[PDB]
Amino acid sequence: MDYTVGTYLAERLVQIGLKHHFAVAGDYNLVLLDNLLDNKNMEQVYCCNELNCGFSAEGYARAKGAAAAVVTYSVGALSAFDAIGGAYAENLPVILISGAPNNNDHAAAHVLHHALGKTDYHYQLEMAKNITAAAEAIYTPEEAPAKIDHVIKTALREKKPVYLEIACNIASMPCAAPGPASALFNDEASDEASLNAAVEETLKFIENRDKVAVLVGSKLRAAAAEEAAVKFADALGGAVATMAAAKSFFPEENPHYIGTSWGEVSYPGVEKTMKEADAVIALAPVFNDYSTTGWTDIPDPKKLVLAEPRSVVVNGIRFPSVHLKDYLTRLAEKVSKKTGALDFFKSLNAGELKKADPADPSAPLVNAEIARQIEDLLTPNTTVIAETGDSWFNAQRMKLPNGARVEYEMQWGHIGWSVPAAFGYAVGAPERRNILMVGDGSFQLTAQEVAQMVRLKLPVIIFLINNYGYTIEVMIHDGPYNNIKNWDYAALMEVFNGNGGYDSGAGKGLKAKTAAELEEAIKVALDNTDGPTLIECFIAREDCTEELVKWGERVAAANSRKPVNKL
Amino acid sequence: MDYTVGTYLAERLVQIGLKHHFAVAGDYNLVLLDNLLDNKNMEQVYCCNELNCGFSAEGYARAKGAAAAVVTYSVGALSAFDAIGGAYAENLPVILISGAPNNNDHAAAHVLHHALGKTDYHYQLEMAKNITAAAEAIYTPEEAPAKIDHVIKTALREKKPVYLEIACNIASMPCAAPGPASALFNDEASDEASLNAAVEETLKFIENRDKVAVLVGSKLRAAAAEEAAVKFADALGGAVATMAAAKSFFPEENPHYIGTSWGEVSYPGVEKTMKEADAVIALAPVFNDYSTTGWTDIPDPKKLVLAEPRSVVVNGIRFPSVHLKDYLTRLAEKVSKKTGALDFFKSLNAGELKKADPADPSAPLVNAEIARQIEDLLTPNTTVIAETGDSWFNAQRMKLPNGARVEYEMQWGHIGWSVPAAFGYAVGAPERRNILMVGDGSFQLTAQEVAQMVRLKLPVIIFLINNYGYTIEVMIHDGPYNNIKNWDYAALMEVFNGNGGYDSGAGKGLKAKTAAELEEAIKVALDNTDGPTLIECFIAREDCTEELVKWGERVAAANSRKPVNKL
Amino acid sequence: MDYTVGTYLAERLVQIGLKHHFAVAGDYNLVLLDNLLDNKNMEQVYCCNELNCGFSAEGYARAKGAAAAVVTYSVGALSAFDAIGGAYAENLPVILISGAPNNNDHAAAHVLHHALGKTDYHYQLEMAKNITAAAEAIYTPEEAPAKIDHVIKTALREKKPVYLEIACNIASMPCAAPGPASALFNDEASDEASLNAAVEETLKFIENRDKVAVLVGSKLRAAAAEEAAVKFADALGGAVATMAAAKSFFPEENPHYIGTSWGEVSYPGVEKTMKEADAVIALAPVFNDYSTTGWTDIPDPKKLVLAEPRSVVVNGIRFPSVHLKDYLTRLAEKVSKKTGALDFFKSLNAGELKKADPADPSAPLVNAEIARQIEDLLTPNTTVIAETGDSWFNAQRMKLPNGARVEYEMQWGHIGWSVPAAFGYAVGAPERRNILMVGDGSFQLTAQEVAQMVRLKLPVIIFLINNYGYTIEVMIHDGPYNNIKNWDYAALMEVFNGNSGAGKGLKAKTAAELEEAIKVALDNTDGPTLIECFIAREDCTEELVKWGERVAAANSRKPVN
Ligand SMILES: Cc1ncc(C[n+]2csc(CCOP(=O)(O)OP(=O)(O)O)c2C)c(N)n1
Ligand SMILES: Cc1ncc(C[n+]2csc(CCOP(=O)(O)OP(=O)(O)O)c2C)c(N)n1
Ligand SMILES: Cc1ncc(C[n+]2csc(CCOP(=O)(O)OP(=O)(O)O)c2C)c(N)n1
Ligand SMILES: [Mg+2]
Ligand SMILES: [Mg+2]
Ligand SMILES: [Mg+2]
Repeated sequence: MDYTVGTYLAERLVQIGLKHHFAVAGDYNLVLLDNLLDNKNMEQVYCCNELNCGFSAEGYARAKGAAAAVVTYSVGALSAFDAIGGAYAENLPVILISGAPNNNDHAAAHVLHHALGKTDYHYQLEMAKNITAAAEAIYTPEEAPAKIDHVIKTALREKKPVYLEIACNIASMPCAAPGPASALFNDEASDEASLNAAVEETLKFIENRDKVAVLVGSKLRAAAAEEAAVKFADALGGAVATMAAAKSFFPEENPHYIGTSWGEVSYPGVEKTMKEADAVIALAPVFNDYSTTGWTDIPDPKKLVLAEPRSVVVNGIRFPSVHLKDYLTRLAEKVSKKTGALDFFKSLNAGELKKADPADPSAPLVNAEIARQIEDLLTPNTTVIAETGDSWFNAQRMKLPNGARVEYEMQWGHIGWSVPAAFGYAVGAPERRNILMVGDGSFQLTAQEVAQMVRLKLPVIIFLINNYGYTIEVMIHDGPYNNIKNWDYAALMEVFNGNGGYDSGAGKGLKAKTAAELEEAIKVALDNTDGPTLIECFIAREDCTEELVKWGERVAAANSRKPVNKL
Repeated sequence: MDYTVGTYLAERLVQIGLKHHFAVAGDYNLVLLDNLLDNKNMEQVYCCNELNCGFSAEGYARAKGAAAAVVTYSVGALSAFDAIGGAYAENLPVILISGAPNNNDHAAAHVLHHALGKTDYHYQLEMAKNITAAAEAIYTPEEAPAKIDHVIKTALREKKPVYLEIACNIASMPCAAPGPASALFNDEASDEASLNAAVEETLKFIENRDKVAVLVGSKLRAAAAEEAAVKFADALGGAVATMAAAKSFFPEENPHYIGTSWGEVSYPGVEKTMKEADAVIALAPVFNDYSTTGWTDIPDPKKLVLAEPRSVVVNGIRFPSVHLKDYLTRLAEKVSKKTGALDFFKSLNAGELKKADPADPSAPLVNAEIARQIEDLLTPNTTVIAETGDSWFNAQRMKLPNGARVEYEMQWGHIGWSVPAAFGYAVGAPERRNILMVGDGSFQLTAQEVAQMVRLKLPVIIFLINNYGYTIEVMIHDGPYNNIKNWDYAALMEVFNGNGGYDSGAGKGLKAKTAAELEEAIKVALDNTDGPTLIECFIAREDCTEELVKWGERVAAANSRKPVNKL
Repeated sequence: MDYTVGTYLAERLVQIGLKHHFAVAGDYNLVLLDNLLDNKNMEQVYCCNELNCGFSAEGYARAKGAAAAVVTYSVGALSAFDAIGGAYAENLPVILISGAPNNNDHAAAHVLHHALGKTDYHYQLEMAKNITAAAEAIYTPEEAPAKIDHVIKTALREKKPVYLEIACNIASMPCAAPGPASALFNDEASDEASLNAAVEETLKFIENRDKVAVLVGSKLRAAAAEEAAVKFADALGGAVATMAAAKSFFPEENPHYIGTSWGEVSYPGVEKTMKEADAVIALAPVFNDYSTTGWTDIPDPKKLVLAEPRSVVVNGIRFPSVHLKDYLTRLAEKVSKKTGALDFFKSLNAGELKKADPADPSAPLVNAEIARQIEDLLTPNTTVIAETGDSWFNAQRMKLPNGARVEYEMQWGHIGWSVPAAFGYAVGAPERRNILMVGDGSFQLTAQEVAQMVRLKLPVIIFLINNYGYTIEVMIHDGPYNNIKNWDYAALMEVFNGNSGAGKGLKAKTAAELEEAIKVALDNTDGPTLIECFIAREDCTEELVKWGERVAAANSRKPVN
């Protein structure tokens, strides 16, 4: 096979496991989209706008491990940067590829469409560098293979997005062919002395600390260490809790799992157990303002073993070049049984998380009953995409059967992420039962991507929580800016179906205002195999989780804290 | 009055003539939105998402001369950058204001929500610098007045957008009060020797060049020179044509106006007249790939007097510090009558632009009949917002009564601009008859802002041209990426009306598939004073202007031209 | 004439008043330098290295108002960027012009010499943006006129440096001709309503505040407001003090001048007078960690009228678009006598700054005796260039006759600035008596530029203070890094003469030898004279010792939490 710039790119994308890429056409990328189309192992999937394109790829990367979005110069790329910064924040290897000017137009005093009106076309690459792990511009075909391979290998190694731009007049130009896929995953092994030392220091730290807790963090999947963490936890026999953003990164039917650790909104018993543990082994955590409940819940530095994806800090020593999967595997082999924290937890009799009983059939639907019927739908083959909003807290409360997944975007927190993310996740994982839980406010930012779920016949079940505005903001600091224009969300499904011809779309929009209506809507949803089903769930503005009220206050307090003295 | 950081900002915004600013709430900006709310001379207007917020402000600036958009850190700002780069490209002073972290969180090793996961919060400011004329971060209240005043004065002087970020814990902090508004508009006068010299060189250039044409450019309004250009044109008595993006920047009922100059898609006679003029006086032009019809129509460097907003290049000499309004005023006083090109044009008998007759009532609607009935609606109090797409060419063909305005975004060309731009323009110019002409493809990127037109009861008349995909791209280079998922656009209006209660919205969605149905829909539209009216106009995919086909080919040719030899 | 990119630039430089520009050749700028040589209204002056080239321009801008430096791509420009940041810090319009790659090598996958080994040639320009007021790359001739005019106007407007790069294959290419010089000096006027209101608010503020002190700041010359400050001071009749970096920006023989304000190292009576004043009118100040003596001396916000070059903050109102020269001119016309702080100062009997009597001729030379003899050299036609180090404090103690200038680089504080800065200043102001006061440590960074003073026959008198290392650092925080390799500094003159040069190098180890050396220096009209003065490491001003401790305490203060 002879390759071109564009087919080289396509082949590399297929080699890292992509079966799809996402795109929005524009004149600087059309020839490149033609070359990408030429690859018989990938589908090209079209999006409504470039933010949504970016977020669709982000969601795909959650299903498949990586993804790619293709956009046009400047007008496409700048909005897509928002999503790419999201991918950086969520440790996902999304490859952003932009069209770019004709290579003759550089340093030529040419003013070009889509650009600033100046004759300088480096600004986009410049901007990209701030929000990616690698960023390259391809101006000539000879430089294409090296630049492509560099950004792909970096994305996969770092679990971060990357940027490529390609001149619009070279995508069909010949270049070298790509070598074997195995080269792209090539990575450092753990330094063996370091691995051994980190594990041994961990044993010397816990030799006389029998109450050991394990804190599962939101970078565990990025480190491909989820399986190793179960092995470690089973050997240790300690208490295992998840940070809020790590929901589903540890099997909840495992007898060592005690629930969520999230400060004053932890599951019952957990906060106590963590306070009175002698050692906390944290596996790939992100400690931020949200995850620490407005800086009120910070791990005790005297007890913390900090095992990150590529380093361990233990017993006052930093060990770089120790991969978490390797650390956990070896530690699982060497560690003795340390059941103390878990014994402490059970002796608490703090009970299980208190959950409401089934609602009466005709009563007004409430937040707690929606959460109950959703929890009832969960299977080992289910993924729930949970938006920023009260849905964060509802999803957190659900008991997951082993195998069920939850997808959160808690580090970036872009409301509206969820709709294109669920689209892209559903493209990538069509075998799964894919459930989207999204608030009305969020939905409005990105709603149009539901039309793509319709176009592709994806059977996503969408729970749209219609509480008439931004209830999480209401619980941080209220004002007129938290009110939104209400829509007939259910009716939007018919809009996306088109001229309404039978072949034009099989989306369904339903309304649920009672428990009985919700039951019946769920039934219709599960039977709709040809398209998405949006269930518009009606509840009161302030009918939210107890957790949200408490977390919201501590967040408003951290954000507003006064400046300290600087002289 | 005692001021705070935030009320200082609000007051400056009011002083430059804003009566509105646009916003999307988020926790890093809520206190700042409260301070901005405290100003009794401005409305705070909420948007669905941050791209749309940015574009709403862009549209407002077309109505009012400047604008402001307020967004949250990182998740809001990065998408809004797309719109801000648009404002830069279209020479509009939009002030982007972002919320930002608590000022205690800098250089503190704190990981914060909405950010990349790192502990460095300068990246947004860095990115902003590439697409603005000034960009400042406010970390302390003492630095607020200077930074605010700097970015505002720069925006107004340069007719370019600017960036401010404000730490979330200082918006209510006291600071100095603002001085008089007059300080903000303070600008250089023309250098008198330069002004005199530029005008005199222009007379010596045209002394023996009697066939003088005037080419009105898309930076004429930015230079506030529209009125001066009429004075000059009337004194000269030459032929005056507009570049495509300068439609409505010169009164079309003026007897010296000959139509559009746009290469092979010029109005009849114009191309000939420009070829055989001896001098072309270009007033604030932008010569780009689109405006030159894929580089096939470049002005003759031997004939060109180049009068830009702040400089004139004439008779081989560059004169900086000569303001276009001043140049035109003085030139109008000194120039003799030079009627030659206009005499040449009339002697062409090239006739007027050929326009179709009224359609039969029941026949399938065609592109040309939509253009006809829209042209029939134009009054001196009308503005037409014309999207990138075939709507560029339809709008170009319309005969404007003096006073009527057309708004184009031809330099940036972000499809979807038009919907939030029309929202913001209609907020700013509610007295006008505001008409939006938008294609189906474009509409899908930003459709949700129609809900804000509903919320605010704005009587915008929207002509949605439903030709089942991206017809302009079809005419550049066709592929599967130009097909889109069709919607029931008309039905979307009921969605935005909400629970459909009488007080919930007065948007109307109508369908037009024949000339008669279009007439009747226009009537209903004009009678709907309480909300927007969307008229979904159905036509064939390839039923487009002749102009688009011709321009599309030359553009595809310029974009794809082969690389030249570099050694 | 027909213009080229290069000659357009040349003409613009001549229009802004340059009679010289400074250069270091390299293959990417040679054509450009030829084009600059076409214009015979300025001379092209060559420098040893690009750091020194930049600082030569910086000192020329002190003498003439603006300057230019020309360097080669990457290897020249990156080091020159330290001088350009320096110019930005010191408010000087220096135009840095770099040669750049052939315009065919952009977006071509070509690796070029002097670059990073990649194929991207935008990095220099991106770097420059961080330290300039404007920065433009010229890749085609048709774009040159607008880019050139934009950076020049910007430099003059903002009083800051700017950056241009010009592709090496386009410098001789035709372009449009430049218009009138007048266009380049077209600044906005003050907003009249704001000017009037700011003056009116100032008159309100001081209505019942008779004890009015005037604090003269280091951005007064950038504001072109020195003459206006004298008019205001003469009308007001209050006490005037200069900030350290503003030495010579106010005539010291004026009866309203009370000396230096600089915290605990102020002239006697000044610190008290400032504390007693009811209003302090600060004229273009820069309040930084050094100028506030480690943040120990900050103006009382309740008494401060802050008149910056382009704005005034007074009575809790900010007034942009008010130019200080105009503010001072108007205020001088309107203000009534406010003598109270000057009465207070006199009433104090604090005395004049105490200064040492002549030393015993044959005793070992001491720092105070060096300062006394230099002070005795000062005339109205004198400029002293004072290096970072104890020379800052010795110069600060000198009583200037009206007309005498001091050049300081206190914001940037790059040791070694003084040598090429004195070279460039002496090229721009050859009529003046130009004295360089420079320490041994500083001298060693940039010494080679004395060879250019020899080449051009500039009669710069150089007092090299040989105190065997970095005393200013000894007095902040001592360690082995303050010791340097000693040189025979006097013998360096002969090296720079070659085997063709009239530099003189002399040694002074007593007061009599210093007296004799200075006579020889004054008689040497054909080249520079370096006088190597030997003093003990710790023989420094008392002021350095006090200010040093305060700086160290500010630098090392603990993180707050
Ligand atoms: C793009 C973006 N803009 C603004 C915000 C700030 N923000 C955080 S949660 C929220 C409200 C979400 O409302 P909804 O989706 O209705 O969920 P609810 O809180 O009502 O449960 C907002 C505006 C954000 N996170 N991202
Ligand atoms: C944000 C953005 N993405 C992609 C493009 C490329 N583009 C230019 S015109 C066009 C099609 C617009 O289609 P429509 O609005 O339906 O107008 P029609 O051409 O059918 O008249 C596209 C995708 C763009 N200009 N801006
Ligand atoms: C380029 C540069 N490097 C390092 C420093 C730090 N520094 C400040 S003063 C000084 C010593 C000055 O030595 P000298 O010129 O001998 O003067 P003295 O202090 O002995 O009077 C140093 C190293 C600096 N200011 N600039
Ligand atoms: Mg909500
Ligand atoms: Mg269309
Ligand atoms: Mg020394």
